[PDB]
Amino acid sequence: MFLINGHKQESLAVSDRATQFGDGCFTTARVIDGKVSLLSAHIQRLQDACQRLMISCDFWPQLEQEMKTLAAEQQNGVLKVVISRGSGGRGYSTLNSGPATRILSVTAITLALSPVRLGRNPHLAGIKHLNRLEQVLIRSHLEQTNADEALVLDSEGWVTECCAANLFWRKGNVVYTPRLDQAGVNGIMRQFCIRLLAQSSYQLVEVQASLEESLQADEMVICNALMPVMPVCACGDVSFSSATLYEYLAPLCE
Ligand SMILES: *Cc1c(COP(=O)(O)O)cnc(C)c1O
Repeated sequence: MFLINGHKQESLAVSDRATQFGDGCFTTARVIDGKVSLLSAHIQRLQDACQRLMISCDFWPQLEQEMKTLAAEQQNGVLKVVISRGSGGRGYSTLNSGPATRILSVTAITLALSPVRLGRNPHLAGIKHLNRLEQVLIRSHLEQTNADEALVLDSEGWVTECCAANLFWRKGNVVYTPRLDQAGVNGIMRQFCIRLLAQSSYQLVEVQASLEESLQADEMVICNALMPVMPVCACGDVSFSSATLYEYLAPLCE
């Protein structure tokens, strides 16, 4: 069951650029009691991803309605949305391509350092685009360990995020998160936690830190739209004691 361009479809044209070059973006949302959590955030993250990938579309009002009706049906689960540049275009060229495709579907902690480092590219940073082959490789290595998630670094060694979640770590009253201007996805839950931490008593800083710098934290917290927050017990050969920040934002995140 897929809703593609306003009607149920099981298959998609092979010529679609999402299939050809993973040319597009996507978002995975939590559905609770027939409602999409942070619906507005999901639509806004789709618009910015479309903006930087130069994908022009105006079906936002129609897309919103569809997410809401699909969420009312599913009641409890996950809602996935994919937007691609559509068919067409000569080779890698965007010329004569379009119109854009929309696809919807609904469905019902220890860290290990990842041996796979994320490439650096400002033009693709932050965007939840479809080129997630680095995440597929990281996941494969992660499964060779007994960890639940992975600590992923930059090609230069900077702590960036996890495989499918963002990272926060804190010492005292200061909370830290890696700047996502060169790599990683700027999560919706990440941005939501930043809003909470900003108005709160904790101090929040967006840093560029090495592994050793982050391993000196009193606590570490993992996040994404589906968890939505998870407490971290260890990161390889370094155990964590408190879960204060986690106890703080968790009720506020759910
Ligand atoms: C989707 C994603 C996240 C989390 O995004 P949220 O919008 O907060 O759910 C984190 N890392 C990667 C690589 C992702 O694809």
